[PDB]
Amino acid sequence: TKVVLGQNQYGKAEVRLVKVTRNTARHEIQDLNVTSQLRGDFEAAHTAGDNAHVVATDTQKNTVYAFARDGFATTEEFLLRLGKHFTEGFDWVTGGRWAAQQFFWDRINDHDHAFSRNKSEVRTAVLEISGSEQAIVAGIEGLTVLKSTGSEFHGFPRDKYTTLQETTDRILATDVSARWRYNTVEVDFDAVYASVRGLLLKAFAETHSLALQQTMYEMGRAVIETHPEIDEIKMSLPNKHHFLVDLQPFGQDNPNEVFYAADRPYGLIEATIQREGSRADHPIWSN
Amino acid sequence: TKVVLGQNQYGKAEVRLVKVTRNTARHEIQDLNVTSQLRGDFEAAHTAGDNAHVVATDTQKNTVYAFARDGFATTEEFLLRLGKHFTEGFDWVTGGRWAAQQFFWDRINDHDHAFSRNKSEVRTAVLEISGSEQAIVAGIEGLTVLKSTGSEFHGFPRDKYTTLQETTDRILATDVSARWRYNTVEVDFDAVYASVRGLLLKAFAETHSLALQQTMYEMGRAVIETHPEIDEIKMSLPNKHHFLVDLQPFGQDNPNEVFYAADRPYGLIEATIQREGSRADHPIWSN
Amino acid sequence: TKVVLGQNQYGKAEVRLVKVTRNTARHEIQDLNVTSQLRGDFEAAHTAGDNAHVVATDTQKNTVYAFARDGFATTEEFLLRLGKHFTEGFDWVTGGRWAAQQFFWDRINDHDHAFSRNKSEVRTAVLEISGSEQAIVAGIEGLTVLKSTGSEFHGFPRDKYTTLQETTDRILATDVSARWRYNTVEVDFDAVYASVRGLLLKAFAETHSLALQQTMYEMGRAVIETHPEIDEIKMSLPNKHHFLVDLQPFGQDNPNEVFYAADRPYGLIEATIQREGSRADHPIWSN
Amino acid sequence: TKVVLGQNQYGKAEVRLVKVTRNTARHEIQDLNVTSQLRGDFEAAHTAGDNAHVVATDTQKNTVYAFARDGFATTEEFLLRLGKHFTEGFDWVTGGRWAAQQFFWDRINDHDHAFSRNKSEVRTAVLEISGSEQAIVAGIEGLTVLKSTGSEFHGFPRDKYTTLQETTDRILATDVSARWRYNTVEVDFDAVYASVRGLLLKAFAETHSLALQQTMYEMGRAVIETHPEIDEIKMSLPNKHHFLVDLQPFGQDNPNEVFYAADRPYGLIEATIQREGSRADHPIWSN
Ligand SMILES: O=c1[nH]c(=O)c2nn[nH]c2[nH]1
Ligand SMILES: O=c1[nH]c(=O)c2nn[nH]c2[nH]1
Ligand SMILES: O=c1[nH]c(=O)c2nn[nH]c2[nH]1
Ligand SMILES: O=c1[nH]c(=O)c2nn[nH]c2[nH]1
Repeated sequence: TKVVLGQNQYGKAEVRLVKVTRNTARHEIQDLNVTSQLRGDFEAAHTAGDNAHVVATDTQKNTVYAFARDGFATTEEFLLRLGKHFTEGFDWVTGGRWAAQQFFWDRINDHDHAFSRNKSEVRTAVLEISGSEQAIVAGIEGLTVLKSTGSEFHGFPRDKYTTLQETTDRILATDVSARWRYNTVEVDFDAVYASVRGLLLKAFAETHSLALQQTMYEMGRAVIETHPEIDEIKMSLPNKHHFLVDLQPFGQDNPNEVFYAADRPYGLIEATIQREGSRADHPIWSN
Repeated sequence: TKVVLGQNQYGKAEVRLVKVTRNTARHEIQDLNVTSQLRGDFEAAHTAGDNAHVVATDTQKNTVYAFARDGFATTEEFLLRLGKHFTEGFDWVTGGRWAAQQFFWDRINDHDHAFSRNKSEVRTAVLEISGSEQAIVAGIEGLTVLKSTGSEFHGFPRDKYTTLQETTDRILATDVSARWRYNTVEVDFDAVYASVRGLLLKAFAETHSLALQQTMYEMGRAVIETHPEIDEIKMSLPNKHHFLVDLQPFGQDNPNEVFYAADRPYGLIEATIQREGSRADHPIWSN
Repeated sequence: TKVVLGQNQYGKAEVRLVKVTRNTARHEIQDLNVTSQLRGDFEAAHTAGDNAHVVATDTQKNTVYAFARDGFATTEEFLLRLGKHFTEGFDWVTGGRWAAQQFFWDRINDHDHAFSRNKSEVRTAVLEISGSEQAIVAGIEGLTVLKSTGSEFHGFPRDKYTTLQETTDRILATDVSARWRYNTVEVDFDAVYASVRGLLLKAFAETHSLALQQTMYEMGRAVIETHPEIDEIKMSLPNKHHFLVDLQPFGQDNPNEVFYAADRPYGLIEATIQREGSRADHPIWSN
Repeated sequence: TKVVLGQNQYGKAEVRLVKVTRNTARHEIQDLNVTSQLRGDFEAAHTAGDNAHVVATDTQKNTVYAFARDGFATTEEFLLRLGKHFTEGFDWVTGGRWAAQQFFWDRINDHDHAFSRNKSEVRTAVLEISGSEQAIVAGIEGLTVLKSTGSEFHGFPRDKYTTLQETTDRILATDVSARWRYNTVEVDFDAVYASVRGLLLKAFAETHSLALQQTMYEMGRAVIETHPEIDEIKMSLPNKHHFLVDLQPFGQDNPNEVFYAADRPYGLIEATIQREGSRADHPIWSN
């Protein structure tokens, strides 16, 4: 009967940007996929078609490239400039969400302006501004890792639908997807990302696993303990199954050597590892 | 300081199920992509690696196939059965999230047991249980639509970054991605899905659009006004830009006929249309 | 010692074109993904960097839109016009390959200028010109089909590595990818495409299958037998495995009802069905 | 006219294999995506549904895992064993096509049994046996490269549809996809792959490009000149357009710094660089 406009946001999504730094003969590359969305009073825009407040998505796009011209130290700095620009520049704009993916490049044999793409991981950054407060969630994804041993899984409940055999030696493979919320913008974003990444890899590799849930916890723990600027870290880890193939039918044995890597289904272990006391329901996770 | 385990869930994702109903010569096909994750007391599993509370992801998988044997009338019904089984079947399991995608099939010339997949859209359903609380969200996705005319965009702000030219005749294309929350479990899930689908399509086509935002408001308004069982509908619509090519350099005009369909970037207009007085932020939207 | 430039071709790939026909209120849509590549004398371009013979890929792109202004009856007519233009327009250009994917759209409730995308199949066309001769291969792909019964596979040899069990009732699912070469350009492209599509569906559905190889064969024979303008048809059909799940461990039987749809690996059955006495090594299949 | 069965092949595609070598504490990882198809007399299987000659695809799959148990020095060596097995093992099987994608892994901090995926490239191998002949084509793909300068494109023809402007400084970006055919199986497969790779990257980075065509020619020539065992190298290089954004409308210049990385369309420059007098139509290039 009575309809009302609820939460809403709009902008330009996936603006691919490449910024070359060449004031010297030693060129640098910054490759981003930027998304800009504004929040505020767009009541008339939706219910009436009154675009008076609608800052064109096309215009948000231009702004991205226009700002890019000036250069940026980090992806987070670039995003902070955009968010500040749209919120302060417009009355009806009370905040928004600004995200970006960062793609890495490696010099080809230390060449000054020749590079090859490093596709082993993708860095993420998300800025959400709400009136007077703002927040930044950095992250990493697409980083596949695997232990060929040093992992077991047993002691789990056995109901009438349970057929999984316990084991003390299996492969543990997953795709590292983690995002951590900063409790301050005053952060050396590049140094932290590098450190967090190292901590994640280290924890995953050195922890004798009794379960993916356990490994993820240790991973989240190493980060929280190391960076005070980080309140919480959320991770989503798929248990990419590697089934030890049965070779007895062929007169052979399989001493944990030959595996079949199945695509689907896969186990999905997810959890938030937070700092005691820190918030437990930040609006930035609402997306 | 002190590290703590916050929110967390685990289970089996993307279990591909195909249920054939063949008690009669007229076979029926049900195609699903099912994901099952449990919520509860998994503290020890994460902190100490004690899996006494860890119902194997493999077991959740086996349960889906086992329960499929008995058949099911609707996707939502199927998910409801799994949710209650796990929550009730284990005391440390206080809830969870069970979602699925439903893929459609059409008979090959009305053949009794020969079909071809209809890929024009994908139906979704998500069930979330929190103690005694049960919430279901159904939706549609991958349904691309386009208006060759009956769409305009003008009256928007113009700053030093605005280049977009006002227009009273342009193409409006998008991928319909919608999800609505049911306020009751007693719903004719299939009838309502078809209805809502028709309402979204009808509103998209018939509304003389003055902005994607307006078309979306009308699409949702139609849904709420028609279905008492729905408290809100969320839509994420990309403005898939079709650029009218400039052929004047070659001496030809382009009477809104020849277009270049860009991939990225694209505008992304999102909004929530709800029944007045309905809950503002149900937890199911957090996932 | 002596390095040589062999086969080569270049151009613009994936030019997304949308042509709206609106001489009346009843609008029509033509959606294409065009790829144009030229062949001829480009020796100097590769060996010396002399671009005098290089009709820019950008130019080929502009040419697609420019020609699009005049409209076209079919996708094949459009490709024929392009190839002709590039081969006759440039002395050193002696040939090329012009391909296109055609995307289908359906009217939203018979609306005059609002449509929804039909993603159940994709039509393709390829034109190859070599000197004074030209050949056209049309096709369909992405059309997924499945028989819930009417399929068996037994009588295969057995060796020490064989474990597959015989069957007289299984699911037979595949993705229809078919490409047929015309032996003349004087063809009703649209009607033949609709016909072939129909013949492939009917043969797949009605043939009681003793193997995917046998089914694919009947599908090809029907095409060759029905259309004189077709010298040969090639098909690539994956055997999309649907494993009848073993429910015995859970105290249940599975009367051919519950299946697991595995992604990989999959059987891949391919063959060429030709008219007796027709070329078997046509260049168009090489590229 | 009468219908006939032309060229044909069948087998199991994309069998995902992971071979862990753990005779010592220093584990090794081989990760492949294998496809095996057979060629020979399968007339009866297609025309009659007589499967006596049909070595089950499931069986081909089993053989892959069984052979993997014995380990293999290289991907090529692995395909050769499979190929000889099926051709020599069955009188009616006269040949076939075996292919594989090899995925790379790097140790985590030189850890003995923990690794992370190097997704920056994918190695490929294809074996085709025709009687006693064994043809091997090795290749690389997914290797994205870019030059921020040292690339120009001018001197091209300006026909009635040419608007592209001449330039002496632009970004040159592509996805290195290359495949080279060995004239002998007596090859240190791993060493040549590393060399070839090095050669392709070097020629790309170090050549002052006057056109993608020129760059590609030098890449291929360096390979043909360096390795006597390679008869030819084919390359398919997309010109991934990075458009220098026009910021003048915003009162700023853009000294080759701010770019827009467009997805489609894109230039596609392909060519074959061979040893003078070598075969130019090897069957292996048709699949
Ligand atoms: O690490 C694991 N966690 C789980 O929850 C699980 N279920 N099956 N195997 C498993 N492995
Ligand atoms: O419908 C539209 N809404 C927007 O917000 C927008 N921005 N540019 N074009 C647009 N079109
Ligand atoms: O390197 C290039 N080769 C081409 O053929 C071309 N066409 N446009 N730009 C181009 N760049
Ligand atoms: O139809 C089939 N064809 C084959 O070649 C095969 N191999 N295993 N199962 C099979 N089924």
